[PDB]
Amino acid sequence: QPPPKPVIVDKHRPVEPERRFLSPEFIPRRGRTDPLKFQIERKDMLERRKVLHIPEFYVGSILRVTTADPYASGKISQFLGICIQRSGRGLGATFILRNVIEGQGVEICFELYNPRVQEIQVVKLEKRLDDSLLYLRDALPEYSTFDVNMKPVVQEPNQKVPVNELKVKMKPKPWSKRWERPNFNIKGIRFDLCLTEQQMKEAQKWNQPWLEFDMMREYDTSKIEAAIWKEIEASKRS
Amino acid sequence: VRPRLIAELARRVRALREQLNRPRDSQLYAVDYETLTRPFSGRRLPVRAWADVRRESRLLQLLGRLPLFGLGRLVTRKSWLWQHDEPCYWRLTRVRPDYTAQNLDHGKAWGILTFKGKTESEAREIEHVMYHDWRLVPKHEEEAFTAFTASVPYPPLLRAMIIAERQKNGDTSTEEPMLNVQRIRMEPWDYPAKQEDKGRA
Amino acid sequence: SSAYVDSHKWEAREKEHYCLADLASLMDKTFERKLPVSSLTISRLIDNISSREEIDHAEYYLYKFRHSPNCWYLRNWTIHTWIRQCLKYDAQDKALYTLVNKVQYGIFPDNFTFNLLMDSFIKKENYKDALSVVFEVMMQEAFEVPSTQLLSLYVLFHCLAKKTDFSWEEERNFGASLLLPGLKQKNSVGFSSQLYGYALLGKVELQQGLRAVYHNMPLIWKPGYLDRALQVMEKVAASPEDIKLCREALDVLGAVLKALTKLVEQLDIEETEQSKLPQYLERFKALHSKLQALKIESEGLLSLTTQLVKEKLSTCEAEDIATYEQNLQQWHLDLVQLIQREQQQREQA
Amino acid sequence: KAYRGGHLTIRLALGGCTNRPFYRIVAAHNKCPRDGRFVEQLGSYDPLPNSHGEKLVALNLDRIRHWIGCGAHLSKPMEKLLGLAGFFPLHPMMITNAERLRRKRAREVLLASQKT
Ligand SMILES: [Mg+2]
Repeated sequence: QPPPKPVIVDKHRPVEPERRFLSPEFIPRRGRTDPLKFQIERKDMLERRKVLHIPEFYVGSILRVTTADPYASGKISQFLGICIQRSGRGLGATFILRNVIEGQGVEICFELYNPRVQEIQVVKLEKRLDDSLLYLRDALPEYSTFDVNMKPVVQEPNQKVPVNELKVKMKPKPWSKRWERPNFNIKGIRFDLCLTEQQMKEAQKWNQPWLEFDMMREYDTSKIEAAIWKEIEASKRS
Repeated sequence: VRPRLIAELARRVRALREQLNRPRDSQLYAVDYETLTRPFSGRRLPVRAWADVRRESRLLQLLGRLPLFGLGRLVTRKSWLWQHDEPCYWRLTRVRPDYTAQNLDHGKAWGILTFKGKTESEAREIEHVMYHDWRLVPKHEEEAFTAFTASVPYPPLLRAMIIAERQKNGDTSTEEPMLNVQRIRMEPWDYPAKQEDKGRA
Repeated sequence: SSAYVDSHKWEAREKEHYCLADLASLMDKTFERKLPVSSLTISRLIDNISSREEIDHAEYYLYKFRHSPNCWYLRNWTIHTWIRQCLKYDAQDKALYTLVNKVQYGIFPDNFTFNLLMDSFIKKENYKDALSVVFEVMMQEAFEVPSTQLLSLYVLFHCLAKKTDFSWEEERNFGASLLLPGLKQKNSVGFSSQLYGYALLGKVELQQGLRAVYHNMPLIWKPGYLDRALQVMEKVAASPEDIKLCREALDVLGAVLKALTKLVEQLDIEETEQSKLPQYLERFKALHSKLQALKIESEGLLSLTTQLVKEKLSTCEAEDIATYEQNLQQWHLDLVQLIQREQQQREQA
Repeated sequence: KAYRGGHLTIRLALGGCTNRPFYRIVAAHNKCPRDGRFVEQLGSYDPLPNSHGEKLVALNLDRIRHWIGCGAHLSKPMEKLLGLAGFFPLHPMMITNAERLRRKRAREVLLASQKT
């Protein structure tokens, strides 16, 4: 006997269609330079994208990566980890992964355009309230404790991004970065428990509202991101 | 006196985990017809049943080919009808297959039975359901199938002892002492048994 | 018989109109948390289906229900909702697939519903599908039905239109199916079809032993099928009317070709059937001569006689429809109680 | 020593040095060792003949009846001894052994008559 085939169809109309999404590394930095540089590096990374898939993801997504290392069992290295940040621009763009194994916490900085990486995979796709999750170092190890054998949580092909609205407990105060300050604008931590009303009132000393109220520092992107959409479509269809 | 708690804790946890994720009916009843060894046990089957396991199928596999697993349908104990000519059957009343089974080929089911045409007024349960020794009888050829129709001396030493006893008593009692045997319900081996009494891994 | 086939009550009676996607999501959640579920969900789902891929979703969820903690219920009205939803939207491949692997899906249509199905098969004018389906009805063992006349028509037509010389599986399927329709004790057609089925079963035994006779087929173990055939022919010649067809010639051919030149299930005292073949054939010739001495036209074509059965067929269709409407109205009576039974949970909540 | 389940059983305990067994029919639990503890020393048996040639055995009839009425199963050698005594039915395996020995002896006498 052959096995049946699973089939599921849910057709709520104004949910399925999500429109577009851009990567955080196609956009350039605020600095001044000739857009020719950006165009060239962009067409190079797109000629590479024709090969490599880089499945869409965000910070707080769990990624599994296979890379061709010259020294290893089979010369291949597997690594699974939570994405802490995506840094850099152009070909040098990287993403950080972290994982605690055997009670010890390891972190990798992967270049997503290096050729020695064999392929990327998204075991889980999530978004955290904090855009950068480097406080997981001081957080409890159990938050970053992710197993390697966990299989990909299949996500529907066209849906909104799931945002887990949660908070995290942390190691006692002897930290490295002093996360309680307002310049970080982070919310996953639970300082109501991790520190006192007096210490939070002392930390709000450094509150600088004129940063976000100022209007000459931000960087409008619509123009250049539209141009990037245009060039991506062109190089794709070509 | 010093009490101890972790022992009872482990007892409770083990009982809970056992009742939770014990091996399934079909899982522990499955058999490979080539090697004749049950998985999860690594035990071989008896030589007398090797051929039955190779050729014949199981009770739930017989019952899966008809609606509701055939309530009141004629299923006979093949072993009974090979051990004797008289008809014996199972008035199956309740049925429950195991959902984890792929072909729904395992479960628990029973009802009233009959041995040598002797009915009993109790829906008591089956014996040895999971064997490959089951035969289904159709709805035709049913009535012709279901149709059906002192004492011993004591041992020599014991009777001599009783003779001396009643001689000392003073009564001659010329009759030879005997016991009742029609009362004794000498039952054949194959008369079935209860499942709740026997355990399960 | 378009009135016997179609029925507007079933399609215009007690429609639910719930969201197919919502019911699918609910059933998926319930079967992922692997707790038991009532048949009301599947029933409402099937009643709400109006599409091919929706019927496919129903197939998958019915497989899940078969492999769910509770599947014995298998309500006849639910499976008939499914049957209608399938056959009106014309999924005959799926219908046949489910009906053949009933053990995989467990559909069990009643007499009138199956007669509707086979009448649709007649209207579409297909033969091999109906043949396989009547073999599956032989598996079902449900023949105390007014569809017995339809089964007889089908078998008597297809055994003649077969054109297949040697096939052991199919020949055993025939020799086993030809008995059940004739068991209603009606006429020459009935008991002579019983006789020919006994002959076919004896042939299958002689050619591949008695094992397959009972292993994957519910049959009786008495190897003397030829003895039973001789007994039937003898009592018929002794006794009514005997409108005969020349399948006795096929019986003669089989007997003569078998008379022509490991586990031991046979008993020692009892002789071997190989060694009974000779006296089998001698007594068969004897009964042949006795019958021709005693009805012996041997020209009335058996399938042609089944159109004369169409009159009392149309007669019994009366009480067939009557019982069907009774079943419909009592379904409607006892089913509404289960709707409020589900509302009891929300009331308690 | 409280044993899990088990039951009372009259059986044989062994005494004496090697090549000189001395059996003792005695009531005890099913789980006890061979010469383990017991409840009541019931009777005795010597499988060797005396100077006169007799082989001795002693049985306590009333106490054995009391124990059987209380409930205790029997081991095959001691129930065989009881059957030989006659207080108990004779053993079917003993009947079969006797019949087999007689068949073999008849066969051997037949072989000797054929050879001679
Ligand atoms: Mg530091």
